[PDB]
Amino acid sequence: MITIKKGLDLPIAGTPSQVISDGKAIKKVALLGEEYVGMRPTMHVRVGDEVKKAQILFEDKKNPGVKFTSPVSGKVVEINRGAKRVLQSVVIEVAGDDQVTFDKFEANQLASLNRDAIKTQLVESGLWTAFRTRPFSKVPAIDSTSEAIFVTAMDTNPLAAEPTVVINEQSEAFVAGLDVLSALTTGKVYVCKKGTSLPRSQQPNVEEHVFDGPHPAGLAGTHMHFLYPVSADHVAWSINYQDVIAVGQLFLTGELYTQRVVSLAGPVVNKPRLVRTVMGASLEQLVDSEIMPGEVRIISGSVLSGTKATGPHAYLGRYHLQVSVLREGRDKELFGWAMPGKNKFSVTRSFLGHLFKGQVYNMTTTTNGSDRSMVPIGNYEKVMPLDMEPTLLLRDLCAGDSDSAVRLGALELDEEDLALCTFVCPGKYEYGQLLRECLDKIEKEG
Amino acid sequence: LKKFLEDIEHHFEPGGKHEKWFALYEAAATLFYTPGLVTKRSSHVRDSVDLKRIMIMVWLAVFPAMFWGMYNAGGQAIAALNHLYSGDQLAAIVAGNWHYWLTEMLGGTMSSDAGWGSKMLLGATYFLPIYATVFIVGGFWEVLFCMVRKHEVNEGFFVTSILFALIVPPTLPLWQAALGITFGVVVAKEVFGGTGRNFLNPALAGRAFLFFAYPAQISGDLVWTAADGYSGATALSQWAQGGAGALINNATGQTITWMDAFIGNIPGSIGEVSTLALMIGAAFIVYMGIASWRIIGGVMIGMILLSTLFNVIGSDTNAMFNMPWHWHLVLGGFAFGMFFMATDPVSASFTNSGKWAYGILIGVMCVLIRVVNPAYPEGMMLAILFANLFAPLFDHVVVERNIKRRLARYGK
Amino acid sequence: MSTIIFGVVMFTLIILALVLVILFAKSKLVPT
Amino acid sequence: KKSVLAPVLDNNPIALQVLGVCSALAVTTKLETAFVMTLAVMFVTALSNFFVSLIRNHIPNSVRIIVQMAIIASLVIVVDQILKAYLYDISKQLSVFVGLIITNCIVMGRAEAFAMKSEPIPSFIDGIGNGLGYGFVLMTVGFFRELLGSGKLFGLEVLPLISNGGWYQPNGLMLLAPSAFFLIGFMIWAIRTFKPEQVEAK
Amino acid sequence: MEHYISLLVKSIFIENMALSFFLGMCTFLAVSKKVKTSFGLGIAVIVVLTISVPVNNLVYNLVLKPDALVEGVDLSFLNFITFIGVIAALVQILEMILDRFFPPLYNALGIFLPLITVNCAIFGGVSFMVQRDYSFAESVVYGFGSGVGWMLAIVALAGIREKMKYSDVPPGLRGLGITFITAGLMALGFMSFSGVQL
Amino acid sequence: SIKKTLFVVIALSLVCSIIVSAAAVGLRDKQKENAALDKQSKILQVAGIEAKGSKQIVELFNKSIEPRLVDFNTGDFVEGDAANYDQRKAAKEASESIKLTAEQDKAKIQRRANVGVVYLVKDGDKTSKVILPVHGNGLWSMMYAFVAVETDGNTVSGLTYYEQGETPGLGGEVENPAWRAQWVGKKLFDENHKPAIKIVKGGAPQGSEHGVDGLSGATLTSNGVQNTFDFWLGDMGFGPFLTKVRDGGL
Ligand SMILES: Cc1cc2nc3c(=O)[nH]c(=O)nc-3n(C[C@H](O)[C@H](O)[C@H](O)CO)c2cc1C
Ligand SMILES: COC1=C(OC)C(=O)C(CC=C(C)C)=C(C)C1=O
Ligand code: FES
Repeated sequence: MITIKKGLDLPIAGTPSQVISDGKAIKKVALLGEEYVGMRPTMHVRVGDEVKKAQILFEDKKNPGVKFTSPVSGKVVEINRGAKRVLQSVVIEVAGDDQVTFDKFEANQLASLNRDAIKTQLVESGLWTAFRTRPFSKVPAIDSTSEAIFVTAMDTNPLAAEPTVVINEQSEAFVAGLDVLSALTTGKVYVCKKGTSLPRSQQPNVEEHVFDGPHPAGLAGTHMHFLYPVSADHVAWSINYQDVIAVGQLFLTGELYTQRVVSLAGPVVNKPRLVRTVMGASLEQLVDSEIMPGEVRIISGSVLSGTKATGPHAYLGRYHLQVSVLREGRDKELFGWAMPGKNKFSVTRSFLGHLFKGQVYNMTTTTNGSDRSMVPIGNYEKVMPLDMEPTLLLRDLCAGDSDSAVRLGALELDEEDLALCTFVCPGKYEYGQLLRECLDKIEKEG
Repeated sequence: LKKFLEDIEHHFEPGGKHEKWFALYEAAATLFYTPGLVTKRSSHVRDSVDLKRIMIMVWLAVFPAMFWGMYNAGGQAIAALNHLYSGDQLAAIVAGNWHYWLTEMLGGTMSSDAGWGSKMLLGATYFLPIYATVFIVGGFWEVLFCMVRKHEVNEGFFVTSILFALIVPPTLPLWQAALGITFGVVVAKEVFGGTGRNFLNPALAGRAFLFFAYPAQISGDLVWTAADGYSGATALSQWAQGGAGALINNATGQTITWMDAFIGNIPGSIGEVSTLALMIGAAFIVYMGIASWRIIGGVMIGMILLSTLFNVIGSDTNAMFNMPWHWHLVLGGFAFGMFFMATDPVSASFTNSGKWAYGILIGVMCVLIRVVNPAYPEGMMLAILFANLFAPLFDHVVVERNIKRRLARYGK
Repeated sequence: MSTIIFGVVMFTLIILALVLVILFAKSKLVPT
Repeated sequence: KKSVLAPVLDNNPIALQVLGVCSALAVTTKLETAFVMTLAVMFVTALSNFFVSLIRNHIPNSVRIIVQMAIIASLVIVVDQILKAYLYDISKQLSVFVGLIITNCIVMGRAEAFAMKSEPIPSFIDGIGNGLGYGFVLMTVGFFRELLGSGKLFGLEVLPLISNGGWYQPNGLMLLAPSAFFLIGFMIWAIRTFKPEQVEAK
Repeated sequence: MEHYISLLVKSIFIENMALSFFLGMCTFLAVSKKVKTSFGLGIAVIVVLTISVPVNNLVYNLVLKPDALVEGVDLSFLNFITFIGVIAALVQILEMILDRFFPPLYNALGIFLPLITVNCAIFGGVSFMVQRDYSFAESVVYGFGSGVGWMLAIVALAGIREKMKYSDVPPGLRGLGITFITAGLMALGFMSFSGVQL
Repeated sequence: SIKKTLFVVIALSLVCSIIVSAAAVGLRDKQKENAALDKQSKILQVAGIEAKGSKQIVELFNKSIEPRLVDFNTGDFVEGDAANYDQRKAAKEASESIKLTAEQDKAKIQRRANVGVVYLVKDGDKTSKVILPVHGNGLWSMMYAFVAVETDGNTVSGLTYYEQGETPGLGGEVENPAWRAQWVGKKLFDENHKPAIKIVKGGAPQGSEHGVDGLSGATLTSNGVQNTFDFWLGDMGFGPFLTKVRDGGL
């Protein structure tokens, strides 16, 4: 067991009820083009074309051979593009049940499958995009291998769904997916979980490691730092538990499995709960009739690291397993910065809120201040559990010094790994965007 | 108020007739009301703490020291005046100095039986003009630099101005105070880009300017008690002359006990005398997590070790060798610098290991300058400025060790 | 004028010794 | 003519080339030492460039530095002997920095970069020009340091000191080294404000 | 050992060559961009200064000082040419030695030797040694201590300038101008030792 | 190559050496007189003699001032080349100086030359004043002064600090003419012939034979001045010499 001490669990009101229920009927889904790092799409579809389930929609120029396939069967209704014609989303209206089928095997022979056969089926089905590399959080090249595949069987994000409930419903698919991963990896498979019991694979190279503590104990970046440190020459892959279930269903039934269980939660959700949905489901339709009145922000993913689901981005992300809804915090308070703050949450002890340990907060999207320079009062060290110097690493990101950031461990990090640093920053810096710019510069010169 | 700020907002936005004053407008509008801004990217929620509250807590943490300092400055001045003059001679002195007859005009008294109200009022007449001059002159430089570079005025000047005003003699001329704050704000802070981008403590850099440019008004036996014609040494100077037995308050004829120095019944800088008042203020900001207890712990470790070493070595000529650690704590500006000036996060080290070394260096340097430097009775300002130069070096040592661990895959 | 003659000789000899040392060092160290 | 005035502002040795800094900090406490040091550097630099260019076609490359420093040191020795004989008071104030003219980066910088590849007469002009730019900084820094630190210019009282029944309190820091760093830095800020082409890129 | 230890501490902090005598500022301000580059240059200054000062002390006492060779003959006017000549020779010899037998040392120290061949810090230290009339043992301690103090100052400046990657210096002061101000603020801190009669 | 290299080096060295040697030897005599005239001008100033031109300084110094060697231990004159004696250099040599103990070293000089040099200011053929060079450690550096004493051996005729490194506003006031004027008329010794000159902190009484006002805000430098006169008027300094002077010497 690995115990995490440094970190922060946000006590935001509206925690989901850990019971799975049927969601709203979803009439259209989409694939977000901006959520894939370094993806340059070559469109294989046009508006009005009818696509089958698991049919390729667009291909990646910078990552040859990777296919992004439709999650449902229907008709392409719109191809949203933004500044510089960047692919925002490809929206498909659900109509029909046509699909593309693949080879199916038995649970006994899954661990003995050839690696090239496994890669071929994953790439063709479009499920290869579930893997993300570390560093750079990109979809792995189809001809590359990894000695470490990390399964995120836990989630410490605020308002996150409990993985135990979902995995117990799909125990056979979860174990089958682990066997496929065991044959796929050249090294080991790290199933990172909490102390709760989970279905176990019988393969000797699949190892369960227990992580305890607050956020970010559940992030794949934390798990890699403590089990398989990553660098330029040591690349690891990560995949979440629900995608592992999809891998098991793919090799057991020969059909792409696009069902998802997402937690719908937040202060303005009337009944926070787990709802069954589909990949890329429209968040406008999913959240319909679920929210209290007023101006609210719908977030694909967690409040700490998620996409503002508005307009062409109002669809469930590829790697997101929750939907968060918050009020927009536009209120101006007279001397609000000088108030005692009985209902204000902070990592510091400058407010009366910390004196009430059992308090939950109706957090809004307010910034709680203006943008300023960094003044290191030591907040970053209280939420960073990795063996890094957070303050000096963050200054390098602000300064744009990519070479120094790499030496300080920027290659081991993702945007979500710096979400807590962004949260507790007195200067209101957004370190996720700064890190990605540094990572993009590193890849460009490599 | 809120409606007026919203209505005039368009005047200071680009294209308005008051665009060049946009920096001033945001400094005032955001002062009263929160900006009311929502997040734009990931981490859609934010911590409630911001720079304004951090700076205002430190600014409030020195209020107990400020109020006692005005009370102590008046008490020292009144006691010395009645020690020197009496009757008509005292009346002539009161009429000849505007500090004295302003106190008597506002209902106060300069007599030996003056209450705490008169003593604090007399101290106020010496401190408020200094604080007003420092605030106005320093604020002009802060606004001018922000207007030229087209940036919003970052917080932190309220802390700098009040700390600078509390570390100067009560008799400091106003024009020197204007020059001192100008050097600290412009040369030490603004040419580097403002708050969070400098390496040297701005308030102590301004005090170092006055220390070396005009040493006659910031040292000696004529500047620490605000009584005209009164010459009196302080505890650090007296101990350097004759040790513990020389601690005698000539204004009253009583020996300076340890409790007198701890409470703050001694002459010196305005806001440094009361160690108890500084402890109360420091406890609040240390508990809030604003001030670093690692730096404070390091300063105490450095002071205790080196002072004990001097006591063990001993000296038959230098009386400063036999001063214990607890006398070092309650004398001079050691407590003020340790609690509110060594803890400046921008000037200090950025690593926890570096903070311990940063604090130890300050504590060692302060005792060293007190003992083995005969020119200066105190060295807290010099110790902190010296340690600001090596604060980045401590961080470099720490990170290089961290990089070596990373290159070994943390032991794989 | 003994001081002048001594100054002229020592000035030349000091420089000559330095030049010869550098030339000898360069010939015995720098590869060719 | 332009070669004479070019190293004054466009190509200043101290403000741009970062040469000759050591003497600029030390000797600028007074105008008399700053003026004498200006003439000495200008005298040595011009003659060293002139003599080096004369023998530039015969200097062995193995001992090139030794040959150059033999000329530079010899000129400085003569300057030192003359200063002791006719300006003994100023020479005593200059202390070791009279000898440090040999190691002044301006003297060797121009001898190697220019005198080795130029005719003697242009080399003499180049040495005079760089001395003027070096002296321009020294006199400008020396003016403020002496006026604000003593109220005097060349020893002549301009601001009556309070100690002598006047009204001006001299600034002690102007007589201390840190003021020389500040004045030069702000002087560079002024030069590059009117000469934006000299601004270093970020 | 107290006399030598006192001299060593005096040459490092009390009389730091860079921030109390301000010699070698040209390389001090220029090469201080990076800590590792400054650290390499500082070691090279230590080695040259630790060798040059004792050698010039032997030359001055045996040859150049009055009544050294012939009574009544004073050759002290040859001090300037002799001191720089020795320094210029030893620095070049070290380049020929390090580049030949110790390629790792040539990368670590040899690449910085041409910069400090005629640097003011070496010549100033020799001149101060002659003025103070040190012995041979004191020359070794003074030479080593002066280099360590010089190395300490430039490395400290290098760490400050690396920290200043986050600064927002105005364009007019960017580069050389802000470096002068930085070194001036460092001089203030080192004045803490002024007045210590060690 | 080698022949050309050596020929150029030798020819260059010879030309440079001849110019350097000629300049050093030709100017040497003028160099040493400049050092002398600098100190001679200072001694004339403290003695109260007006001299402006360099020639005027030389003629007045030869006419009015006669340097003489004095042995500190015995107080008697010693025959020697007084005009060329270097007391500072003799103080640093073990064979011509004594190391002082902690009790004796009041002025913190750590050494004292065996024989010093005094300057007898003579008006014609009769000595009128004696110039005593004294030095003592200040706050920042050693401070060197000339004190002019009347033929009675007790009355100070003038004081002049000619080499000090104290702070100009605090400690550098030893060169202030107003402060120097206070020393005129003061008595060095009491009726018991003990050293009795006192630097009074906070200002000496206006009517005082031994009190001199201390430097304002410069107690440490004032202590250095007080220690300087305590040592040099004691038995280790000009004590025995001034005892013989007041008995009817000179
Ligand atoms: C705990 C704390 C201590 C501070 N101490 C000082 C100080 O001693 N002097 C000062 O000028 N500013 C001080 N500041 C304000 C500010 O952080 C400082 O001026 C930075 O150097 C601005 O870049 C302090 C701020 C905090 C939060
Ligand atoms: C305490 O925090 C602070 C402010 O508001 C709370 C300020 O307005 C300002 C701005 C002040 C002026 C004079 C523009 C500063 C500097 C500050 O530190
Ligand atoms: S002038 Fe001294 S190192 Fe260049």
